[PDB]
Amino acid sequence: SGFRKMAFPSGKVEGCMVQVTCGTTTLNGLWLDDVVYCPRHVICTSEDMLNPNYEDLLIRKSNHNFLVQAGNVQLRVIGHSMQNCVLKLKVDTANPKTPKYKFVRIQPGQTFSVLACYNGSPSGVYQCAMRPNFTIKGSFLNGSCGSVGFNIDYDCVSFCYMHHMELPTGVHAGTDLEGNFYGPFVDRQTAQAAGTDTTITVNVLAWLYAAVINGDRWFLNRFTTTLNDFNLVAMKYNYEPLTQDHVDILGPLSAQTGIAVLDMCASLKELLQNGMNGRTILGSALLEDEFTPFDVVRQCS
Amino acid sequence: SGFRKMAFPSGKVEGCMVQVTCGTTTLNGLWLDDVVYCPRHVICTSEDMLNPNYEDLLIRKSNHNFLVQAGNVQLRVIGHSMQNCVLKLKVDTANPKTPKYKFVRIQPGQTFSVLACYNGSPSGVYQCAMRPNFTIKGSFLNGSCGSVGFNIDYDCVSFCYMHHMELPTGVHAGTDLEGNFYGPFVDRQTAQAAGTDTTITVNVLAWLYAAVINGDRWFLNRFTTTLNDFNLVAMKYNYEPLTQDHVDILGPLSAQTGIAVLDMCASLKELLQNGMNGRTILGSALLEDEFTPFDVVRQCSGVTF
Ligand SMILES: *CCC(=O)N(C(=O)[C@@H]1CCOc2ccc(Cl)cc21)c1cncc2ccccc12
Ligand SMILES: *CCC(=O)N(C(=O)[C@@H]1CCOc2ccc(Cl)cc21)c1cncc2ccccc12
Ligand SMILES: [Ca+2]
Ligand SMILES: [Cl-]
Ligand SMILES: [Cl-]
Ligand SMILES: [Cl-]
Ligand SMILES: [Cl-]
Ligand SMILES: [Cl-]
Repeated sequence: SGFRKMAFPSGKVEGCMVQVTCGTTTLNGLWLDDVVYCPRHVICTSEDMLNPNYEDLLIRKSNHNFLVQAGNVQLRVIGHSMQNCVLKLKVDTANPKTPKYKFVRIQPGQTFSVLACYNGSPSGVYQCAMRPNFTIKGSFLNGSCGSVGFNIDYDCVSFCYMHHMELPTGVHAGTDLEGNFYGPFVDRQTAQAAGTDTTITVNVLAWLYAAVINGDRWFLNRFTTTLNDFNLVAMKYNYEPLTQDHVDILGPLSAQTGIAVLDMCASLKELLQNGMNGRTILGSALLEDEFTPFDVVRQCS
Repeated sequence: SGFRKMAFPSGKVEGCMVQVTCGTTTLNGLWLDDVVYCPRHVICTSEDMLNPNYEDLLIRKSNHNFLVQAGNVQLRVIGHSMQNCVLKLKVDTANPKTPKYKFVRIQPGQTFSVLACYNGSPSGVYQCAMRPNFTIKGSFLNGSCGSVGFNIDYDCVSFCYMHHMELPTGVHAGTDLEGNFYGPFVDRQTAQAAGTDTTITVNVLAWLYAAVINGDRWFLNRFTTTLNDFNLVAMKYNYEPLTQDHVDILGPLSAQTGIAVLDMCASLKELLQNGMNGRTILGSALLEDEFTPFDVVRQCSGVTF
């Protein structure tokens, strides 16, 4: 019993964290096989960041301009190339601690663990969700750039995020491991703002099912709703629309607890209407949206 | 910016997790040097748990009755002894991945990371606090016994907890790595209940400082309180007393934000007698007490391991 926000064991990722230096800029890199991946803005000065021409800045660099440090061992850079917003530094040594891995691009609502690093040294691990506005509500200071988000579903590390920047509201923006940003963001100091952040409805429903599995039933009601009526209400609370795909995703949890998805949708409608009235659901006074249907089945069952 | 419940990197501990089997019972073990540590109830059947005589159960077991498995390699048990509620299995191979470590017993209110394992395989890491009633609000299923709690001090892993059991309310009980339980619990299938819990006051204050560092300042007020007046109010709301030691420990955060500890206590006093009034602090509608003053400083300054 118990329901906690849990991150994946970070060991497989810690063995990949290296320090990358280019001139005066120092950030984190992901050393997999003989390649170190890091944000391409490592080649920029603060006076280049407004309108950087990365192709132009990179062509002026040689391998000896990149200092890669794995622990106390300096790695020799034998090549450098750019793929979208990620710099790929070819090194002379394959990482012996390279886990079984793949690069995955995730969708909003998906969750992942973040190993926050500074100077190639892991400092902490936390669990995150990709917000519907493509930002992550992380905990990142200056120097955390290059820290990665991942999932470890059996033996294989799926790298899904690389941290690049913090937006003026304190939220974070980054790319998949192929350097493509999540969201309408660019790696430049130009005025950028996240879209209105909404609640991940499917995740709140999943967490309400996790509450029923752990014994909590106070919020249940004898109502059902249509998918359309639910969405009209949920949208008024800044909740993401629930699609038929989301309803199908909640099927296993619906079958396990004996509560139809649209019946649980009516409980959610009521919770948004009344608040919790001094009660908690799984030790929380707010509706949690950073547990996917998959995380609920993995943690509870 | 950002404030998350963050656990220490679990890598140094993952390299120590092994599977321990005794008959039909299978749980997790901590392999450090040539010793595997695990709950002593691994020797018990479901009937033995009713009233176990662990010396009697242990004297009947030989080394080959314990199957230790490190990944896909079976470790040969060359000795077995018991220290309090922990079984120590001597093995023929020293763990090459043994980190720099020490065994520490923590005090209630102190926090640590838990590497939840099943069949010697780590499945997740989470942060938690030793509640003042000596339970941990963990996330543990059957087969999680032997999962450990730890902190990291630079390169040293301080093992502070080993999971043993779940109480009827869903909360968890375990021991330090010397087998001494945290709290008035025993390793036996019998009626046991946690005492009424309290809020870790110094940790709530630390989290209020973390909110201030992050730009959440609505709860700040012009007022201050005496340490004695604050405690009279805290006692009323099942909040742990704030000692002068706690006030000193919050000093660096008090200096960084420019808010005196007793100035922040008047905010906390108001939060108890008035609530949050529909507002949140760091995205939370409740006062968080599972971040110590050290966790706040560590997270907000970027300390690495
Ligand atoms: C690695 C630090 C860093 O670069 N951060 C930034 O957000 C940069 C600051 C200037 O603006 C900027 C524009 C584009 C890009 Cl891609 C990067 C930056 C950074 C990242 N995470 C958290 C941070 C907290 C505080 C300062 C800087 C942060
Ligand atoms: C590792 C499984 C286990 O033994 N757990 C227990 O709590 C035991 C169940 C029977 O009663 C009992 C009495 C005393 C002791 Cl020391 C242990 C037990 C176990 C541990 N954590 C979470 C669990 C969840 C569900 C079932 C069993 C759990
Ligand atoms: Ca191992
Ligand atoms: Cl681009
Ligand atoms: Cl609206
Ligand atoms: Cl909450
Ligand atoms: Cl919410
Ligand atoms: Cl108490």
